[PDB]
Amino acid sequence: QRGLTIWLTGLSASGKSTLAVELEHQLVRDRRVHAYRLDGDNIRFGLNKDLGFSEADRNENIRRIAEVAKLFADSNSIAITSFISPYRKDRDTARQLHEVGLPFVEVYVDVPVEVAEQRDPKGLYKKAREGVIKEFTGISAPYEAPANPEVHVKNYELPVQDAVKQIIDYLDTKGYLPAKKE
Amino acid sequence: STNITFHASALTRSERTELRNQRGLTIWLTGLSASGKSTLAVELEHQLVRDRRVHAYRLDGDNIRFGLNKDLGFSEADRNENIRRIAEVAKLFADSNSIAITSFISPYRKDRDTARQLHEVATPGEETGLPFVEVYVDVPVEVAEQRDPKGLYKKAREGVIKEFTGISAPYEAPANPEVHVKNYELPVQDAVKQIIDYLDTKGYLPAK
Ligand SMILES: Nc1ncnc2c1ncn2[C@@H]1O[C@H](COP(=O)(O)OP(=O)(O)O)[C@@H](O)[C@H]1O
Ligand SMILES: Nc1ncnc2c1ncn2[C@@H]1O[C@H](COP(=O)(O)OS(=O)(=O)O)[C@@H](O)[C@H]1O
Ligand SMILES: Nc1ncnc2c1ncn2[C@@H]1O[C@H](COP(=O)(O)OS(=O)(=O)O)[C@@H](O)[C@H]1O
Repeated sequence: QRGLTIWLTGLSASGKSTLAVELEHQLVRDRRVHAYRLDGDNIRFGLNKDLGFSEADRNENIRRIAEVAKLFADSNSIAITSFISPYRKDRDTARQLHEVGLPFVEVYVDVPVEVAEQRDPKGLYKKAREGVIKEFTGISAPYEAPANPEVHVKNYELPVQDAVKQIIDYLDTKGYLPAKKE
Repeated sequence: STNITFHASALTRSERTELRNQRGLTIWLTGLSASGKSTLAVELEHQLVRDRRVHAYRLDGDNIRFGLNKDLGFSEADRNENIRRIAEVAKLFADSNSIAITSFISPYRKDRDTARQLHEVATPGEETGLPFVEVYVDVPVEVAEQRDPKGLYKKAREGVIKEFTGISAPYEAPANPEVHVKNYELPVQDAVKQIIDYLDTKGYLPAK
């Protein structure tokens, strides 16, 4: 198995983690590959527990996550990352770290702010509108959309399985996965 | 939720091994510069992958200190942070169901204890932590000094490299490591056998 990184980027509540979970599930079970998810839960309370949400801390959050994803890819696993990663320069630095190589598949999990705001599972968009949370991506901090993602998922009014199929189909056009199991 | 040890749990041997073998573990090598940690790690990975068919990945200065930890030096605070970050990365590999093998001096007992604790804790939502096997790769400093192609000990004694472990900074020897290897006047394969034999007493590996 050749490793690679599948880098999800998009607004808070765009559906990145949900997509990552289903993607990992299909990859492991249907293609028999090794995959591991890096997300807020296993990174921001551990390796990056010293970081907040200032621009500088987000630059460092992503810098570290990209180096860790590269280690997983180097280990021959598929690293699936699910972080807002709002700054294009940091995503490009992450891509270069891999390519200079290991494949880096950037997946833009795209929903308009309106859709994420109506989901608002943890009520953070409402807090951001009220000024309780400062510098909140999409409301009071920037989201720099990817210019050239390998996969662009219009992730609204869309079954998670259709979104995952879109990603797996892309990986197959590049031959990154073993043939599907019978 | 409140954690307890496997001993305190009353789970049987088959139950303990089944539960702790659901994911991976970390083999944490500690010892002086040039004590032989990375050498043992390469041979250990070779035997584990070859003879036992398990997945393992090595973390060492070459893949950590010029990437993730390129922002850190050798001050005490930077070594505390170097080890904290490595421990968290090794934990991710163990969580991913690989054997993480680390080869860092990790001179401070408090940092090795922090590394152990973050692995061993059963965090909310998981029922068990991840095993952490500390291996003291022990050689006298005189032996490490005879394994110094880059002359780091020489530079340390000359004052070119400040606070160098074993010469001008301390190495806090592990008091209770899982495995204590006296890695001199002993071929590497023998040291590795000592480590693998220990792993087998815990049942962490597929049958020989
Ligand atoms: N395709 C989808 N359609 C509608 N809701 C979704 C979809 N995918 C995820 N969600 C919902 O949106 C919320 C945010 O999803 P999540 O995966 O946690 O987002 P993110 O990781 O981008 O912050 C959740 O309540 C989730 O169940
Ligand atoms: N100011 C904030 N901006 C964006 N997300 C925030 C903020 N404060 C808390 N969060 C929470 O943290 C998650 C984003 O964390 P990351 O993906 O790690 O962000 S990133 O910008 O540094 O990539 C959101 O989904 C939300 O749960
Ligand atoms: N002051 C120093 N003390 C010990 N090793 C040093 C020092 N400066 C450079 N090194 C080099 O860095 C290696 C030790 O790096 P680490 O294992 O990452 O150290 S640790 O103390 O922070 O765990 C040594 O093998 C040596 O090549």
